[PDB]
Amino acid sequence: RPMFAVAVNEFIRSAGQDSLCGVPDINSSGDFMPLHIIVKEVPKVLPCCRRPKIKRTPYTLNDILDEPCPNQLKSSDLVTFTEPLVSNVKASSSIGLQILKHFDSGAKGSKNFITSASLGTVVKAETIDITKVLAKVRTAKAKVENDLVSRVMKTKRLCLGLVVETACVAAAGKLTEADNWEISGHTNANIGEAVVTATAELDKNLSRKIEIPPGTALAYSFMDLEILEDRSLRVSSSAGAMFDSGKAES
Amino acid sequence: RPMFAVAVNEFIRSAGQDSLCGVPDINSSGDFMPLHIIVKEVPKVLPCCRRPKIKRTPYTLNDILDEPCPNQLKSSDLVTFTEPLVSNVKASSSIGLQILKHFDSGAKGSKNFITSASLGTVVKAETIDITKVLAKVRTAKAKVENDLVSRVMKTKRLCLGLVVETACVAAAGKLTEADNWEISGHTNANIGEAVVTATAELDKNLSRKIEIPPGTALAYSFMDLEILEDRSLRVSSSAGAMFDSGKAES
Amino acid sequence: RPMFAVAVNEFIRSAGQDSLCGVPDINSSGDFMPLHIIVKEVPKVLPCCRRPKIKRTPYTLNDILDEPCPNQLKSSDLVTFTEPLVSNVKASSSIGLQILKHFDSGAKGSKNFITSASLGTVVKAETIDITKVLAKVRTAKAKVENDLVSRVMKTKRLCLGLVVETACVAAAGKLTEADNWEISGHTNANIGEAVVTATAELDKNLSRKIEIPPGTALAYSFMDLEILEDRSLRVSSSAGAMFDSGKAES
Amino acid sequence: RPMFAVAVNEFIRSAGQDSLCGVPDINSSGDFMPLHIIVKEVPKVLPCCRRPKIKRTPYTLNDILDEPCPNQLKSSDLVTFTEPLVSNVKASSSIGLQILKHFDSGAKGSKNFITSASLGTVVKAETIDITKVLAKVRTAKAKVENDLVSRVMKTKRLCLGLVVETACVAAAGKLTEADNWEISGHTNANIGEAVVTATAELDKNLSRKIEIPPGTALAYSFMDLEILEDRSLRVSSSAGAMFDSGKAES
Amino acid sequence: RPMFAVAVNEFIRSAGQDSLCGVPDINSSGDFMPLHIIVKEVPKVLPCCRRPKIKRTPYTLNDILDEPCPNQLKSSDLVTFTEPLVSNVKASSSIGLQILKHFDSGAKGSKNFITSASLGTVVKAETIDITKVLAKVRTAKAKVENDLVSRVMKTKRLCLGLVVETACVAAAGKLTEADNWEISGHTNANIGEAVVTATAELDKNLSRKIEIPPGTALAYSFMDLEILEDRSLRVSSSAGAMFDSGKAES
Repeated sequence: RPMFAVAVNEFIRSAGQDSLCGVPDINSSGDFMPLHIIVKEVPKVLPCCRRPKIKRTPYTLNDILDEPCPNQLKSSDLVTFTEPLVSNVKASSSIGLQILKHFDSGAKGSKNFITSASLGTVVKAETIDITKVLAKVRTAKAKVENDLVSRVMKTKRLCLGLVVETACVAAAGKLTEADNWEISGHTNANIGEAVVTATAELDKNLSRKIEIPPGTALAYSFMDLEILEDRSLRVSSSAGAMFDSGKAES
Repeated sequence: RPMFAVAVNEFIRSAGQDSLCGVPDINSSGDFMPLHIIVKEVPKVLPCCRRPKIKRTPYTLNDILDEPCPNQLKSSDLVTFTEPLVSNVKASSSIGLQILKHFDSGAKGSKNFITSASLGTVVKAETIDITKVLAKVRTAKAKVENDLVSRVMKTKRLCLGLVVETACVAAAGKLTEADNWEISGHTNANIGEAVVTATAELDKNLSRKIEIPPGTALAYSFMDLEILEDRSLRVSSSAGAMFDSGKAES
Repeated sequence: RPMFAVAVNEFIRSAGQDSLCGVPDINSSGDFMPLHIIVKEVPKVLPCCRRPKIKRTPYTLNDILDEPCPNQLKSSDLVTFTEPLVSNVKASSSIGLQILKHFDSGAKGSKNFITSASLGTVVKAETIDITKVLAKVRTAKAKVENDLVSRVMKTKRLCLGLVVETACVAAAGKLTEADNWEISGHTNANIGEAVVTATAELDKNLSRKIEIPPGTALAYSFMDLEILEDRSLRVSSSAGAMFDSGKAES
Repeated sequence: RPMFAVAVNEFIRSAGQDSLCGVPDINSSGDFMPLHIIVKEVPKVLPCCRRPKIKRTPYTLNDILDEPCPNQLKSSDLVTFTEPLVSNVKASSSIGLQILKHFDSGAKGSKNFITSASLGTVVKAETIDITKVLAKVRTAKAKVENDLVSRVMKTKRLCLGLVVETACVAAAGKLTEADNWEISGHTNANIGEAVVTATAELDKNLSRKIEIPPGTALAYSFMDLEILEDRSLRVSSSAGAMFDSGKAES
Repeated sequence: RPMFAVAVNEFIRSAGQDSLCGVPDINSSGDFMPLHIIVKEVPKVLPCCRRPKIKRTPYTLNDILDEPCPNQLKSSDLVTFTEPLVSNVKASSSIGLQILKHFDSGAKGSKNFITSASLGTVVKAETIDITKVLAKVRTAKAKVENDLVSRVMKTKRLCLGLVVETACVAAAGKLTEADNWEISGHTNANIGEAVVTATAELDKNLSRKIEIPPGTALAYSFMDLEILEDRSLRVSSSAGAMFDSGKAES
């Protein structure tokens, strides 16, 4: 592949290659704004070799917590792509096989792929003060009525994560892709009593152009949490990171 | 007046003539953003005939309260002045007095006053959800350490008010004023043994042009509060208004 | 006035002269959307001769009620002003007084006033089903915590009203006003030993042009309510009207 | 006025002068569709000389009745105004009064009023079968929970009416009005020691143009009802009319 | 008025001056189709000098009767207006009064009235066989549930009538009216110490053009009925007429 995923990967590579998680799709981009709860699932096969699985939830911190916390936000510029990211790929190949005067095959193929992404300006949105939010979380108990919290508490693989910063496009972003590929093949099987001559030509052309609106989220970072025996919540730091990017322990 | 005060009065008359309080000055405009505490003082002479006195304080709701409340905000367009407000005043007068052939005075005056105000677009900023803030306030106690709360509790004239909505200019606003006035007087006192001939001319020209930056507050509305015997706070409604504009009871 | 008030009066006269209440100001226009609680105060002097006083409150039906009710809305076209409402007033007068050869005064005045209002298309927004809302209200109790309800219950003048329909501009509305007036006066007092000749000329020019954004409310209608001894709420109909326009009983 | 009222009166005079009730305003036009409950109030002063008062209610027959009734409708053409109704009024007068050589007054006035109404095609909408609706009403009991029914039952002046047919514009209707009037007066009071010369000129110009959308109701007819001791409902006919136009008994 | 009433009177005079009743209005024209029940009320003051009052009802013969009757209809041409009925009236008058050299009044008036009615072709619709309908009516009992029948039975003034033939326009009918009238008056009252000169001119112009659709009823004839002690119905003939035109007995 999707153009949105390709553009997200390009952005995350160019800026914030570490401590940043890509957004799965445009539809679910809006669920990864700051102060949102997400669920993390361990690979269960190769935890140190495979990145975990991130699931969005329709909850905020104030909803998940019995005691509310301040939720004011602020935004500031992060990076600016002055010119569109342009990519061109052009391949062409030909194969010719001959077996005596009995077999003669000639194949050829070509492909032309063009991509352009214009992200404009990308800003970052985050809580005005994170220390106060963390303090209130640590001193606040989760909602007893909520079922998700209980599920995560009883299960061992599931973990909770609070999103703390999000990268969003300030203006409309344009994504354009063009594809043109062609195959031409020919086969000649000559035998003493049989002659076969086959030929096949085809070519496909595609073009997709979309425009994401302002405010679409691109990437995010989150901090882990831990449910106590009671509804109380605590913050957890793997080697003091306090910033999880959904990376394998390794 | 001051050009800022004149423009504030013009804006408040054109839009929101009721339930809106003008901003005293540009410097103190920034202290009347939403979720700010202000102090109201009764006239003490003609409370029903004179509007009360409003004093700004360097406190927010979360600071004044022991228990924090959600503080997220949102803004939306309110009004748009497509063309500048232009005002012209032009006065000219002349006086001539004669007493026989003994007194002869001739005076004249003129004045030209021009004003132009370009406010562009005005937006309104307010809490995303006011019901939650009100509930938390009612269930939350004020800061025991704070001295202002204790002062207001012990005094009877002082009242507390929480600012809930503010009108701010989206872009830079331009205020221009030009003044040109002139006085010319002449006096002739003729007496049998004395002749006095006096003349005086003067003229003053002034021009002031300023530009307020984006985000400057113009007007606000607030809701009253009441300190219980304890640090607890309650909301008070005069005839169920719940929106005080600093108006006399009448 | 105010241009907004003049335009609201013009609209309410042209369409919906009955069962419709004007909006006090642009700032408070947004508080009169459907399913909003308002407070009505009786004149207390001439209740049958004076229209009551309407106060806005920051509450919705679901907030004021312990038991929530459906709140979905729908909108449909109401009226369309194809061309701007244009008004012109032009007055000019002159006065001349003479008393023998001792007094001679000549005064003159002129005024030119132009108004233009372009409201575009006006739509009406209202609950999809009002019968369900009414049933749930009648079977639902108010919020015990809420102070406004208790105030209205204990007081006899105050009444509660639920807003059920609102008229809003679909697109931006333009209001333009121009004023030009002039006064020229002259006085001549001739006496045997005194001659006084005074003259005064002045003229004022004003122009105000504003643009209200789409969605601004213009007028509304509401239904009365009654607090039982308990938190229960009931609907009240004066002669079966069930649609109060803030009119005197007469 | 109002242009809508004038157009409604013109339509009701041209077609259906009997057994038809005008619509009070555009806003409340939508509440007089077929199968709607309305309340009728007697004059209480001169019942046989004054037409009663009609109040709209937010209820349908199925809502007001415990047992539902069929509610399907059908529409058919009623009348077609091929050309706009055009009206012109032009008045001009002058007065001259003279008393010897001591008083001399000259006044003059003029007025030009133009109206144009284009209603296009008017259709009539009514229940497909009214006999079935009447039978079910007679055999069905009203809603015990409903308060309006109880109010009408206990009161003697109030009566219930079911709307059975409505006239609505098929397409958009255009209403245009232009007014231009002028007054010019002059007064001359000549006395032996006093001369007064006053003059006053003014002129007002107005123009209002609106367009009602398709489906707007213009007029309606209704049938009376009667609440039994129980919730049962019955139909009532004054001299067997069964079609009430809100007319005095006379 | 009304043009429809004028056209109905013109048609009924030109054709079927006897045994035909005009239709009150376009809206109620559709209720006078064949096999419809109507109510007749006696004058109660001068029954032999005043024509009775006819009231429409929303009932058919099969609905009013417990036992159904055949109801098939048929239509055939009645009359054809090849050219529009055109009427012109033009009046003009002037009055001049003089009393010595003290009073002088001159008044004048004019009026021009034009009418055009194009009814096209008029057809007549009636039951295919009336003898069978009459026989079944005589042998059939009315609906006990129906209230109208009981009312007419208990009252002595009310009578029932079954409509048996109706005149309807085959195609669209066009009605046009133009009015132009003018008044000009002048008054001069000359007295030894007073002179009064008044003048007043006015003129009104109106034009109304409508088009009734095909199928609109114009006139009808009906036969009287009589409720027995039981629900049984009988036919009644005043001097064997069996065709009542709503005429006084005389």
